[PDB]
Amino acid sequence: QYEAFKDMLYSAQDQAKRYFAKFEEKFFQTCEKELAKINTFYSEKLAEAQRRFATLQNELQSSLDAQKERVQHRNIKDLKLAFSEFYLSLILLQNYQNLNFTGFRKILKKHDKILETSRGADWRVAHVEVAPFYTCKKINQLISETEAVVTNELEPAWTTFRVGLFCGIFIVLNITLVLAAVFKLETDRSIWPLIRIYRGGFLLIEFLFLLGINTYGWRQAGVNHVLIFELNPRSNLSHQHLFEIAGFLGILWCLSLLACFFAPISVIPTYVYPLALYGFMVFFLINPTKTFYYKSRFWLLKLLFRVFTAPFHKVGFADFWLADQLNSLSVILMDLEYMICFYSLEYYGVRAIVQCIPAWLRFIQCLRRYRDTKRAFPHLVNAGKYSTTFFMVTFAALYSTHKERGHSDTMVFFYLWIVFYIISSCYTLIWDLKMDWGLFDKNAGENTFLREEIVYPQKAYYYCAIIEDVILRFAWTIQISITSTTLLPHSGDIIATVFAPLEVFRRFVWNFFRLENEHLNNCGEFRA
Amino acid sequence: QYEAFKDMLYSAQDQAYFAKFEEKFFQTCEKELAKINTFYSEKLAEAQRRFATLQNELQSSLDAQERVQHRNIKDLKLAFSEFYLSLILLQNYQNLNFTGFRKILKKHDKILETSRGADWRVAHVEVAPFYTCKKINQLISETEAVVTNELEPAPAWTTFRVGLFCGIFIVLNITLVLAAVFKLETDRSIWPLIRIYRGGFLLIEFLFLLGINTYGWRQAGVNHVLIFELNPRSNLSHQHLFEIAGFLGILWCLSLLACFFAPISVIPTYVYPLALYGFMVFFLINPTKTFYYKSRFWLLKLLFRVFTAPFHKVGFADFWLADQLNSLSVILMDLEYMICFYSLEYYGVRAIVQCIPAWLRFIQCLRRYRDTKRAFPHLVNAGKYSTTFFMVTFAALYSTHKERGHSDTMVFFYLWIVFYIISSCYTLIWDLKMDWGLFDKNAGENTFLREEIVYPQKAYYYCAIIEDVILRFAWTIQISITSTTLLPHSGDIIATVFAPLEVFRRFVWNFFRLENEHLNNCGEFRA
Repeated sequence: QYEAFKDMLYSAQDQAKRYFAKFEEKFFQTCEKELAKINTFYSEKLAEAQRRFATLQNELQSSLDAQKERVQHRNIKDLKLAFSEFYLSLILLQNYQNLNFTGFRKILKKHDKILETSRGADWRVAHVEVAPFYTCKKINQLISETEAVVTNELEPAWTTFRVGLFCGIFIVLNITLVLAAVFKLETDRSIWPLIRIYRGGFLLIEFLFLLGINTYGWRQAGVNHVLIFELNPRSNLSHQHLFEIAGFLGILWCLSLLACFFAPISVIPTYVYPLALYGFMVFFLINPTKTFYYKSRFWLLKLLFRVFTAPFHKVGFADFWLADQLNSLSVILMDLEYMICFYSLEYYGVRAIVQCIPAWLRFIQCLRRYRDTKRAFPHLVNAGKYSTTFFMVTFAALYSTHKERGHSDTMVFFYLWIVFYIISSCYTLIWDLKMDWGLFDKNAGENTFLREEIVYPQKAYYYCAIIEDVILRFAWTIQISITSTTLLPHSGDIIATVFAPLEVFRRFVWNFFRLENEHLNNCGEFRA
Repeated sequence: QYEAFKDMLYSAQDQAYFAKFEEKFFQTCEKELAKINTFYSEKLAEAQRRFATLQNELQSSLDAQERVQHRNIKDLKLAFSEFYLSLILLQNYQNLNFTGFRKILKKHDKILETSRGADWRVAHVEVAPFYTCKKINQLISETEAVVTNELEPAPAWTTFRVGLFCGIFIVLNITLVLAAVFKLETDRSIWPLIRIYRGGFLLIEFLFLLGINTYGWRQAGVNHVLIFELNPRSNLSHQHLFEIAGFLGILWCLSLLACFFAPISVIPTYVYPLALYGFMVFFLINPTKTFYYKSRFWLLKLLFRVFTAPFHKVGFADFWLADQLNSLSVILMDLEYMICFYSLEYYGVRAIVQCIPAWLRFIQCLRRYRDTKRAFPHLVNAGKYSTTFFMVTFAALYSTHKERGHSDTMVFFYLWIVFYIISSCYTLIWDLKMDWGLFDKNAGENTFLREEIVYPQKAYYYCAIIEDVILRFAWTIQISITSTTLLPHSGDIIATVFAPLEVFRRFVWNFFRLENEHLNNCGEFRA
């Protein structure tokens, strides 16, 4: 009785220590009574489902044994419907469990807000979270069993229109960019090596686009990203939303660049359009209003705030995901730093530290994880894996310094860098192929060099992904070292650019496989 | 028990006598019909009792109209919400069982190769109370109205295509505007060529507006599908018209941009419009079975029928397309100008080719008179459309005599002006009285409207009326001048800026005429 709970809370508030205290026992007693009712009704129906499952399975087994004609054919059709309706019941009970749990959580939160007390959350954790109706996973077990048995034995418009709009405008504007740059760029001076470094928000845009594709892939394959990301099922962000938002940012970026090449109103200088774009982006993200996906924007901002101060807060799954995401999205941070730099002016070493900061964040997050769980494995291995990049980049910078300046110790540091370009790459590759993806499983015979259970349709996906990741991991390390400007005056600003999109591509594939593994296996002990 | 009847039929076929089985089959059919009829009635009676109770509770709650009252309103909202669901379930029960009797009985006919199943359906099922009883719909409507007053699908892929084409089209239009404004360093005779090739653009604008017509018709309640008799089960939703229009738009914009810019020099400037007008017809005339082969084939058949109207019977679709082509004469003039110019680079047959849609429509009306023999409202209509003939002829004669300078130019000017006014008046009154049905005597509350009204706000009628009044004058003057009286340079611009306005006029005219044809049978095309 959620609504009547709310009515009681409002009546107590309006009818207002002894008064509040006496009211406190009453609602808890009401909460206890409702909890028992839900617990009882849950247990009875759950028991009924188990009996029905047994009866259906025996009937299915008996029908199959005779099969191993018309009377049999009708029975199979009858059985399929019986499991179909039965499957619906399990979902209903499965939904039943969530709604009551949500109501308890939400209503007890309101009592806390109204009475400005923490007793509600305490009662929730003491009673509701431990209640059999919530702690009983047999509903999921039954659902999975029914799905497997059936599969084996028996067998918004406006948003989409907006997505189409933005995608079409983006493609046409992109063709416009290509034509203009090829033809209407009558500037032989140092113009490429500036816009070429404004390849910032572009990487962000394509990253969002690939993220939308990731969402679609997880949805279609079956991996439920909503549970692992601790997102509520009632406000899920379909891949269409990511697509439209990516298209919108793309339109903004492309209008900015196109204006930059051409000559809009002369009163406006050419060096403000990138500033306008990047200011509009940040304002849109930090829009304090309640429009334009305020829920999702607030959630993302809270995630970022937690992530950038990882050592203090507990590490959730989203924390780890965003940290690894930013790990490959370092070039964006480097570009932002360079932005600030030459605008303030137009290795003092800030380059390297800003480049490696994502690695620092992930490493310290892993340290916090280890401190909280207090188990060396696998956390210490991650600490080493993410500190190797620190060591590699610092050695790269020092080698650059000595080689340019002239010190004969340059060779030693060259050797150091080349070894840390392998002893680092190898750890990354082996980890992504063994734990984050879980492949090379001993207990996998039919799937060859895969895991025992597979979700995605064709194994060719896994086989090609392995080799592409192998070839591109070394590219990540070499590119991140190069961006530390070893010397590479002019051939480096181009290779880093042409590889950053490849980095995001690798992150796209890695997202697929990491979430697949987590959905099937635990690897990272983040649940339970 | 549909599956049971199917099994009985299959067993009878396999065990094949038939006369005895037919008696058993129909007897079982009757028993099920009685069961369905009885269950429907008691549920319907229960629903009627529930509605009165809830309505009584709502009225009592409304009459007293704090927390107690607020609680009741929420409960009543829920009570009506669940109550509404019950009617839908009962409505579906009615729909499903009737379908089952219909689909089972046809199987009985097919399997036994007899027509007795359809006869039994008509005799028993189609007269059963559970089917004829419309009280379910009345209760549904009453509940909807009560809730709203007192208490308060296109495929994804096609929608995405519509969005993509719309975005590309808007960007291309922006690009053309900027290019013409800035990068047009040609002060020679270029405007009076692309301007007069403002053709297929008019067709695309018409298609876009027609998609809007489809959307509005579907939303209002007017069923364009029945009155167009276009494969009732099938349908071309407004999304499809939108996407096809967007595709033609992308083609048109690309062609004009190429003409403005300088693509590969080997290809000359004068061929891109040829390419566009060839591609459009090829897509329209494609023999293959893709890219809307059904709809394109239907449109081709309609065009062939209408262009040879005097031989064929006149259905509504012929009428509608003839009236559409009446307004879209500018495209025909543009096509004629294109053919003549490409052949050469008042013979002024342009006048004929301009009036020929009127010839089509007028002879079609005559056919509608020879097959029904009732003059009004046809002969009058024939005169309406022959006014176009006479007006254009007088305009051409006046042009010729002004060029020659005979001492009769002023008198012919006066005569052509008088005939202009009379033709405009007659077409206006015809549009306002018959094609729309407004100024109905039996309409008191609706003021100068028809007795019933479909569209939500009368304001749209009250405005479109004056829009038509002011724009019919424009159509007549545009067609008159388009006969190039003298108007050396001041004419080709007004015709161009008015042709889209003509399409807009025809758009609103389509709204109103189909709205009228639904309610009334002013166009005697049914029954």
